[PDB]
Amino acid sequence: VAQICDEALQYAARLRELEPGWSATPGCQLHDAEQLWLDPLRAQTDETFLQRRLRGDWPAEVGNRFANWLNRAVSSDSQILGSPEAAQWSQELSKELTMFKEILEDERD
Amino acid sequence: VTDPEALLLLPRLSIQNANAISSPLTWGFPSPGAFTGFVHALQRRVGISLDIELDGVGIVCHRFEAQISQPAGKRTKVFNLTRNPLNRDGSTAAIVEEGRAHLEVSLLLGVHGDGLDDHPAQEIARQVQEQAGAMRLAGGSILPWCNERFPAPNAELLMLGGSDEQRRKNQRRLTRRLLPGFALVSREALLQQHLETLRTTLPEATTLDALLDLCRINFEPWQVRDKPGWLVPIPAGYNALSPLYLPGEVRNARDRETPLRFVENLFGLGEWLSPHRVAALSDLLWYHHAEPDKGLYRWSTPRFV
Amino acid sequence: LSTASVLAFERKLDPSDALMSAGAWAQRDASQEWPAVTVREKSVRGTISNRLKTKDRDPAKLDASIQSPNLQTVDVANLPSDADTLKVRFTLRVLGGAGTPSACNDAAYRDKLLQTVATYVNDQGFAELARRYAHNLANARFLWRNRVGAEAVEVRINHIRQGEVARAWRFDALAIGLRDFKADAELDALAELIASGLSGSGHVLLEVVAFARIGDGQEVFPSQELILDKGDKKGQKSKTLYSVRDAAAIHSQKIGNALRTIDTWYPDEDGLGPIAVEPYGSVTSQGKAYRQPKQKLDFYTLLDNWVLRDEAPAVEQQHYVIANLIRGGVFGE
Amino acid sequence: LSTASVLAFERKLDPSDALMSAGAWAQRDASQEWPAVTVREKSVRGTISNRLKTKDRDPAKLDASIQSPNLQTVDVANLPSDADTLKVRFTLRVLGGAGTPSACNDAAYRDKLLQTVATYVNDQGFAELARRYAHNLANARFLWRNRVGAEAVEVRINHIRQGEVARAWRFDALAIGLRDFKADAELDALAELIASGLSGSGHVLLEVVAFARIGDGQEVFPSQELILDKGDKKGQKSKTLYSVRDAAAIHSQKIGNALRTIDTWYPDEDGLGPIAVEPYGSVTSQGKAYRQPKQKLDFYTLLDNWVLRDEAPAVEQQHYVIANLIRGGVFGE
Amino acid sequence: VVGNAAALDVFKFLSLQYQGKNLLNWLTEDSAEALQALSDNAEQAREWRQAFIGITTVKGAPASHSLAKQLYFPLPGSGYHLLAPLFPTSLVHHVHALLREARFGDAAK
RNA sequence: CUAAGAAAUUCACGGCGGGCUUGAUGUCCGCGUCUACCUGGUUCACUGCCGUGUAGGCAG
Repeated sequence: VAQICDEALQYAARLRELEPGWSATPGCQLHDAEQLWLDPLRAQTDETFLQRRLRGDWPAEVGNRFANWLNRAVSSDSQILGSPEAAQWSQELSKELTMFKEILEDERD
Repeated sequence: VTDPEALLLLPRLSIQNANAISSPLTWGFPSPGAFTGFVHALQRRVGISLDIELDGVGIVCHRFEAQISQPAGKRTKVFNLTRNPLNRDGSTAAIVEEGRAHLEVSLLLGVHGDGLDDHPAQEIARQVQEQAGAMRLAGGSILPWCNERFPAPNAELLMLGGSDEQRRKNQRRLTRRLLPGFALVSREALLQQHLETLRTTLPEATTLDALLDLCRINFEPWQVRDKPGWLVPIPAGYNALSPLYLPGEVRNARDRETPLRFVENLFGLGEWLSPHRVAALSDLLWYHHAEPDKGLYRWSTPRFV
Repeated sequence: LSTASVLAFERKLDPSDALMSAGAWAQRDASQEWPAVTVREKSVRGTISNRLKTKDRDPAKLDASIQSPNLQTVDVANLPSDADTLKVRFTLRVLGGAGTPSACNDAAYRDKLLQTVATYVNDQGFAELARRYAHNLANARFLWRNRVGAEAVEVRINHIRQGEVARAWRFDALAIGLRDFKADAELDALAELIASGLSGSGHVLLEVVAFARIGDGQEVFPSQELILDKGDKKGQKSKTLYSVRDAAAIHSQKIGNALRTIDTWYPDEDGLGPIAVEPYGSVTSQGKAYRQPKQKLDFYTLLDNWVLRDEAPAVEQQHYVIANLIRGGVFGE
Repeated sequence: LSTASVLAFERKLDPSDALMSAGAWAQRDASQEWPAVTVREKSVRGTISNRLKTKDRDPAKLDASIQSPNLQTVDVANLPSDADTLKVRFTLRVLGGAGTPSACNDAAYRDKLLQTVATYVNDQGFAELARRYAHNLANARFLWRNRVGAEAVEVRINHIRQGEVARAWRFDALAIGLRDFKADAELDALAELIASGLSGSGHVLLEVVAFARIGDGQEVFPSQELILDKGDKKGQKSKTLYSVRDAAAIHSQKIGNALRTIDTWYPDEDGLGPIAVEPYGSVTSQGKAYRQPKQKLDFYTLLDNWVLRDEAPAVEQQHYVIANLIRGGVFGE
Repeated sequence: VVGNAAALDVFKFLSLQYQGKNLLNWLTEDSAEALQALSDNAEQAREWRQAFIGITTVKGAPASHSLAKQLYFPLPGSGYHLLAPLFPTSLVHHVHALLREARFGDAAK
């Protein structure tokens, strides 16, 4: 799962070079917060307060996206945690979320 | 043989017309000994005047194509070639085949020098980066500076001196510029315990990597076995079987003041890793050593984990 | 002092494989975003137009064999229907240390060759070879078949020291020919640059951009590759072209071979123009190796009597030796 | 005297692909933005319409194989339903220097071949041969099956040297016929332009617009690739069409082949129709070869009995040898 | 190995004397049965022993050509033993034995 | 001091002619999404102006 998160980081790195025009456009609502890791080029139309919509250094909802991906990866049942590796799946998900928070601690910045 | 005073990264070492085969049993990414010789020659033409010392290399292998083609939909490949010039009789030349690839790499090294002891930082880094693009590395010329020069100037990132938490954040301040590649490290202990663990049929040694570039399965009496990565053989050193010689003993050497030994190839395997899944970036260097008591002229990655 | 029987030299003036991209004329000075002219697929139905044998003709077998033709799916690289020009862009460098071999046994032969190349440079400069290697960038010989029938082909050269143009020169490649060597005023400054960088100092870097106005939608000619035979008689021929980043490109050795057309000193005639400077100087588009070992003018004889026997050839044909030093090779028997 | 074992030529009449697009008549003048005829597909259902030699033609095989399906997927290209014309637009450029070969072995064969072509040219120009190529653009033969059953075909030919128009030509391709070669005062100017571009005096780029009206939502015939009637999962693609960037089109070799339909000098007939100039001049549709090598009158006998054996090929048929040189190909052993 | 041996019929009627016996064990020396299994004197058996002791002649010090791909290998802070690698033919055909065994015939079908 | 050192793949081509894919069909039944909240960001370190050059009383 950490290798899958590293593959997601590699996908973010591959997306981090093929974006000449990164700004608001048709189809950028979810990509306005989804453009944190996929940081586009610095928008010329931004003012001196350009660090809110085109310079958003808020990779805390990326933890929410990792939580959504962990909840949608495998359906955690209500009785599959009787052993020490069923809630340990949630512990590994928390470790992956900590690694994602450390990785996206300076994503847009 | 030690972790460096400071690292040195070169982010898009875009090279060109490389050697693909590099050994008689593979054709993909070239030998790591080519890169260790590359940095020995860089040390020879730089560090005798700038007083540094280079031991290990770091491969990341961003993108890699090969001039290969598929003949008529078979389960094989061929090579694209280059036209040799005309023979003296002037009909056609003795055409000889070799693989030629066009890859992308970025090399991080290991320094025992005065890059911030008696010289300044980006002066040393800039002179080494400016001087590196005048020499070949795998039989192929480096594609020089272009629009890829725009991220190319670098720091000279120290490791041995700093805060511990900033040791972490400096090595992952070096990881942030290294994402879409996949680093090459050896699996020497995995070679050892994966031939020794699987010795329940026969004790042969060269059958290890000869039985890994394939889909091993003992199927249902449809379940593809747990691949642990990218199992692929690499040329992992040089066994010199015959004894030493002299410049006057065996003639037709290159220089007549250095001895000659006929040598053969050696095959370990090297996994491909994303740079996130390491212990530290000083734990992945391809060093060099020679044991002339043996025949083993073998390079290695000490402490890959 | 004898011949060093492991002897070699490196490439100097070693260009890169040039990508190709197309667009319209007079939008030519904003050519950083032109689309890649990728190799595409079509398929031809052939016929029998071969020179068949002298007494195997059989005027019924010919009609029986033309009705079953051969089937080839060959490739092509057209321009788009909007495009009118062709961009050819490569990067060039000189490595310096011209006379120094990268492989030499004898420190006696190398010792003689030291002051050989040293008094050659100290006697006269490379300005002969500077203008001769500048007339394979100042015209557009490096685009090979794209030059014929082009109605306006021109090459824009610009030298960089920093990440920006130091001094740029802009040409008209069909004014000077493929045949004549003439000195200009926008050329001798380039000649001093390539000369004083081509000696042993360090490196130089030049980006070459050529605009061959080949027409509208008309095909270009990227270099193909050799293949061995494929195991089919329906997809047997394919004419596989060369691509770098999904983009039709000329090989590096061909685009450096067009640099290497220098010598008019080969003894046959001044009719063909220059050929590629080669040991035993041989042309693919002529068939046979000129400068036979019977005549004196082949390479090893000139180099040996200008180094071992110390009998210098005339300065008319001395430049051949330094030109295929700049080419480099593997020498000895 | 010997001949050459390896010899070649450039093609000197080199067209482009011809991308097709439909639209309505009489607003054809504004046809810069007509949408391309897009290759669709459809599913057809086969039947039995093939010969059976009665090795299994039982009282059950036919009325079993009728109920046995052989349904297929073909590719087809119709017009838009409110369109009745087809626009086919390619660019033609002529190189020049017609007989100077590309790569030839001997230095002795090539000089007398070049002087053979030069004594041809100052003997008589390219005028008759350029007229015979002009009657394959005025008569829009390059519309192969898109011409038959067309009510009105017309041809626009402008002349491009820069981003401009020098002269135009409007050719009613049905009033003049495919059969007879006749001269017009406006057609001989285009013959003069191709005769100057083939001589060497001035490069020439032409674009050829072809407005063949067919009918409302009818079916046009673009080019067809090599079909892969492969190992289906019960019904696969059985014909495929030549597409470009979202546009059906004709290959360049097909509208070159329709443009070099020159010779009526073949010995079997002369007025039944001209065919395309080739060595052992043959037709794929007729399934035969006119000018057998049993006869004298092909290319591979006229060439080595006019270069080597110095005999005149009877000026009536000397135009064929030069037209087959303008074709260009692989000559020699 | 190829060498220059052109007569295959002189080295094709001498190989089945060691397939099942030790007639391939007299290919270097110790030809007592190799001199008893001739029926002739010491001259003809000595000519055969010379042709057998030259079939694997090893002088110890080979020669080389300029295109033998001679490579410097760096010692640990010391000089340079230059290496000329070669192309192991029966080893590559051993790889071909295993590959042609496991590519078609048995394992593919 | 790098399986290093070194190299023109060329030339031209008609894919093409035909077609009946029909015939049928029940997507079913049920549901609690709730509680919380200052944008007085700068939704352009902004708005009309004595001298076409900042030099000012402005609804600022």
